[PDB]
Amino acid sequence: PLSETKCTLKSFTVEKGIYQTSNFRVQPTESIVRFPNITNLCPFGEVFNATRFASVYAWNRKRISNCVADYSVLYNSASFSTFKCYGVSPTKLNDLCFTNVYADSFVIRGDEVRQIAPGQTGKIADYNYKLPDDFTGCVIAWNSNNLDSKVGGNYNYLYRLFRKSNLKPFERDIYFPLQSYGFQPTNGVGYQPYRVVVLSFELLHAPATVCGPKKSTNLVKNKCVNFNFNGLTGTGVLTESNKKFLPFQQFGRDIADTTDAVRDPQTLEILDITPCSFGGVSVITPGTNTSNQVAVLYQGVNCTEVNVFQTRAGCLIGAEHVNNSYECDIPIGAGICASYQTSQSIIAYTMSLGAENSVAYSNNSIAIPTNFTISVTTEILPVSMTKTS
Amino acid sequence: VDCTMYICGDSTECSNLLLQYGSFCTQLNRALTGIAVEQDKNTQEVFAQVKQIYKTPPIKDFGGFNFSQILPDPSKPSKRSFIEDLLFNKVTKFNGLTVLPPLLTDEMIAQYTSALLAGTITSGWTFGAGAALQIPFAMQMAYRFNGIGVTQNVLYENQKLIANQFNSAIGKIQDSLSSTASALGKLQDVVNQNAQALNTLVKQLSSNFGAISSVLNDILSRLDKVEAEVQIDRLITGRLQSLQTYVTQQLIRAAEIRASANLAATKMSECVLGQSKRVDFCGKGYHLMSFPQSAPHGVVFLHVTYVPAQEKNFTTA
Amino acid sequence: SECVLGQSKRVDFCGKGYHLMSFPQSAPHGVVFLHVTYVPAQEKNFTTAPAICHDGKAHFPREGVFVSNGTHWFVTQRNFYEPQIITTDNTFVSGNCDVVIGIVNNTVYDPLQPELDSFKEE
Amino acid sequence: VDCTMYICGDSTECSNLLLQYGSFCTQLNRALTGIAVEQDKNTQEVFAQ
Ligand SMILES: *[C@@H]1O[C@H](CO)[C@@H](O[C@@H]2O[C@H](CO)[C@@H](O)[C@H](O)[C@H]2NC(C)=O)[C@H](O)[C@H]1NC(C)=O
Ligand SMILES: *[C@@H]1O[C@H](CO)[C@@H](O[C@@H]2O[C@H](CO)[C@@H](O)[C@H](O)[C@H]2NC(C)=O)[C@H](O)[C@H]1NC(C)=O
Ligand SMILES: *[C@@H]1O[C@H](CO)[C@@H](O[C@@H]2O[C@H](CO)[C@@H](O)[C@H](O)[C@H]2NC(C)=O)[C@H](O)[C@H]1NC(C)=O
Ligand SMILES: *[C@@H]1O[C@H](CO)[C@@H](O[C@@H]2O[C@H](CO)[C@@H](O)[C@H](O)[C@H]2NC(C)=O)[C@H](O)[C@H]1NC(C)=O
Ligand SMILES: *[C@@H]1O[C@H](CO)[C@@H](O)[C@H](O)[C@H]1NC(C)=O
Ligand SMILES: *[C@@H]1O[C@H](CO)[C@@H](O)[C@H](O)[C@H]1NC(C)=O
Ligand SMILES: *[C@@H]1O[C@H](CO)[C@@H](O)[C@H](O)[C@H]1NC(C)=O
Ligand SMILES: *[C@@H]1O[C@H](CO)[C@@H](O)[C@H](O)[C@H]1NC(C)=O
Ligand SMILES: *[C@@H]1O[C@H](CO)[C@@H](O)[C@H](O)[C@H]1NC(C)=O
Ligand SMILES: *[C@@H]1O[C@H](CO)[C@@H](O)[C@H](O)[C@H]1NC(C)=O
Ligand SMILES: *[C@@H]1O[C@H](CO)[C@@H](O)[C@H](O)[C@H]1NC(C)=O
Ligand SMILES: *[C@@H]1O[C@H](CO)[C@@H](O)[C@H](O)[C@H]1NC(C)=O
Repeated sequence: PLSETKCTLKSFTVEKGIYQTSNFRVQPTESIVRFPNITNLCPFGEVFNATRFASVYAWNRKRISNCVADYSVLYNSASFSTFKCYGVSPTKLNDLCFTNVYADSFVIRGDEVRQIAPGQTGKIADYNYKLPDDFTGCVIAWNSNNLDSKVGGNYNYLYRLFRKSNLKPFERDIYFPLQSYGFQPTNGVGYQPYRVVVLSFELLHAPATVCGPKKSTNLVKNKCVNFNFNGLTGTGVLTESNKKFLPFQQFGRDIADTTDAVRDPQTLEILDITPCSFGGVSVITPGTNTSNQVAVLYQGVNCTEVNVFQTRAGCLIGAEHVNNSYECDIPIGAGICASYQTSQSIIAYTMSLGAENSVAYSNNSIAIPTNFTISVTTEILPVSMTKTS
Repeated sequence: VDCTMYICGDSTECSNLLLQYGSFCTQLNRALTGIAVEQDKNTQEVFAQVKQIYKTPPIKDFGGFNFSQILPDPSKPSKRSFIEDLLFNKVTKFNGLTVLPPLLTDEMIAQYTSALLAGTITSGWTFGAGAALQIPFAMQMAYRFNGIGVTQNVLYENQKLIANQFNSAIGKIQDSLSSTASALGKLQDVVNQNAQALNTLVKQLSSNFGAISSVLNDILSRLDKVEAEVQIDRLITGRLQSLQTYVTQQLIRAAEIRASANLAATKMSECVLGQSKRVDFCGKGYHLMSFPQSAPHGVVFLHVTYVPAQEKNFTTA
Repeated sequence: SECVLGQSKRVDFCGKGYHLMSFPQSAPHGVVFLHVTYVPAQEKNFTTAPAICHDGKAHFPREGVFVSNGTHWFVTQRNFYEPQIITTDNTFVSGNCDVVIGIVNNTVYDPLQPELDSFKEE
Repeated sequence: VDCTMYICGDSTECSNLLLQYGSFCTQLNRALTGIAVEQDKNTQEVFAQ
């Protein structure tokens, strides 16, 4: 601790005093993860392998719920020309645990795959399919010559070159405003058909259902651990909770917008999160020019966590507690002060307010001074400071 | 405040970003600790005016005056006065926030006030100058009367009356304090403005400042490193701004409280340890004496003053 | 202004004890006041009374206190023991002496009567 | 000062962005109002003797 203060002061000599120098904080011992123990596997492998994709004229919509997903096998696959995510990382998708997923499928020109990003502008965006600004998901696309290109032009695929008003995000509607693509294997890649699938997740504000492959683990209570419930992740000590959650509630939110209670996803159990113990650490030290001894005060946390002495200000370690009061040297708090005294030790004690005295009062007695002393008292007052500019 | 704990959770990714902003997260701690120690200094200056802990004689024949309302109750756990017990009833973490206990506990303040009050009762202003010199309370009141320009005989011939009025007035204060809490507003506001500030600071953790989410753990669990720091630094900026605003407000408020404590210490010195010839400095009317009383984070002075009444005209030359 | 250019009647403003005077001294970015103050010391107890009943009239001290050294009564200034004989000019009078609590019987010396006797002799 | 009128003009687009900065506007307005009433207190304590 003494050297901790020395660094904190950027000095090799530490004058007598009490210095705040660090923060005691309990590290977690193990990591606990909980997820709803569903067995179903998600049907993603089918949306990427459908015989016929839709066209932005009537772009196709599919919804995913109640299943376990694995996006690593999809991200690493070779067929996918572009796979870019917004509001979430491609590798992380195995860590989160969602309420629902929307998969939108369509075909589009290769030149127009630049036009699908969220908040982007262009005819395929404002007239066919607009992604909003608040989009959180992944855009996926790959060239599809052998699927959606054929001799004579695959006229089956349509799009809108004009509309009387720009689209609201995720809207669909059904001179003439429509035109078909000229998908011929002879045509250049920019005009070749690209199959595009857009996955928009709904992050958890409710019981998550489309959720990652992470293995659930049996939990523990009354011990600071890392916890992860449906992707709600943090560190703290779990305990049984007396809060009466309504059946549709998943977690309790505190004044500081932090989750103080969570429902175990695989049980009706309701658990309370407590940020496991922490506090400030101060160093009660006499002048290094007098002694290298030292004592440590852990503020606001008592001694079963970190001689040892418990005080209203915190847990004091190193200093020795003695019950006889002094004009107190180093102020610890709540009447306790510390000092260094000759064995040589740091004593801690309740301060003395002053010498106890009683005036000899009576209804007929008065004391009068017979002599006097002239006293010269110093009083130093700062009048100004350096005129810095 | 553990400014690292406030700005960032218990996460190293955010701590590293916060680190390369420099010494802000130590300047704030320095300022707050300065305020914290200044509070101790203020209380010391106000109540450490007396060199010794005087205490009342066992018998209370103070010329008919009845100080039992303001002197400590011998039977109480904390040796507080009856009035002090009215004041102490009429005034009413998880993010790195902490409240350090004051150095002098409320019973220590009560001890100081009782010592001052006993010194005043048994020795007048003499203990303020040097060592206490006992004096019958009637004569002390006589000499204060003389101080306000009234021949001391007026006290002796009217002592039984002057006691009653005093004993009457000290009753009135009780009725004022027990019935109406609003009297303590001056202290309560100071408490409120502090709590209200605190309630604001923590609330600022519930805002985005432009990031994607207020909660930092979700940002970490969604964005990896390069695209995650771009958002985390937004929260760093927002929360540094909020904490700096809080510390500036606290510095100004602590300066105000420093001024108030200096005034209180001056009043204690010039009205409890003596007699103030400064008009209206200690109560309306001519000052006779003052009695200090402890209160949560404050001091209450009972100014006993002399008010002329029932005036008659006369012709003069 | 108040301690150097004058004498402060405010207690504990210009140092502990009764203020006599003050002297300023310069200091780097500051001022040091040397407060010369008067501190009483070596006190003695004395029985006392608020007034004296001599002729049935209550006598009070114009300045100071009535103090008895156990068997005799004197009038002495408040802050320094200098026992003076209780004269009709060290004191004043107000009415009958049954109105004051704690009054004490004693005689008050009058400087005129010796002159009266001297003239009667001559 | 009405910061929402100072920081942002008449547009709602700026107002919505300012809103997600939290209670900064409330804090500033509260401080300025405290100063305003403090001036009345100052005049009162001087001339209401
Ligand atoms: C009043 O006090 C002064 C000292 O404060 C006394 O003078 C001292 O007398 C002793 C006698 O042995 C000397 O040794 C000291 O040197 C003297 N001090 C000074 C400063 O001169 C004085 O006697 C006291 N007066 C009375 C009446 O007791
Ligand atoms: C001093 O005043 C207190 C009240 O302020 C007196 O206390 C009362 O005493 C009577 C007689 O025992 C009780 O019936 C009352 O209940 C007491 N009131 C309170 C509020 O305690 C006390 O008697 C007075 N003492 C003197 C010497 O006058
Ligand atoms: C109180 O003071 C008086 C006056 O000095 C003392 O009486 C004197 O005592 C001395 C001897 O100590 C004699 O020489 C004087 O003649 C006395 N004078 C008078 C007028 O009586 C008296 O002894 C003192 N009493 C106490 C208890 O100190
Ligand atoms: C002071 O002396 C006077 C007498 O000189 C005392 O007065 C007498 O008191 C008794 C008892 O009360 C009465 O019976 C007499 O009639 C009183 N005589 C006169 C002339 O008044 C008085 O009591 C004494 N007071 C003290 C405090 O000693
Ligand atoms: C489904 O699509 C994925 C992604 O291109 C592919 O790896 C997989 O082989 C497809 N399924 C079948 C049965 O071919
Ligand atoms: C899921 O967990 C519950 C405990 O709440 C258990 O009863 C159930 O059997 C588990 N699921 C399966 C498929 O076993
Ligand atoms: C304090 O330091 C000085 C200079 O190094 C040294 O002379 C002195 O002995 C030190 N104090 C003590 C108590 O050793
Ligand atoms: C901490 O202190 C409280 C009250 O003094 C006590 O109940 C508690 O048991 C202490 N800590 C532990 C771990 O026991
Ligand atoms: C301190 O208190 C304990 C009991 O609380 C007592 O036994 C001990 O004697 C006290 N200290 C001294 C020096 O007596
Ligand atoms: C006495 O003073 C009062 C003050 O209000 C005045 O009204 C009254 O007229 C005065 N007496 C005489 C006789 O003037
Ligand atoms: C004189 O006063 C002292 C206190 O300073 C006291 O102890 C002593 O008993 C008093 N003398 C008498 C005779 O009462
Ligand atoms: C002083 O107190 C005693 C206590 O026995 C009492 O007898 C006496 O009358 C009292 N006198 C005055 C003047 O207070």
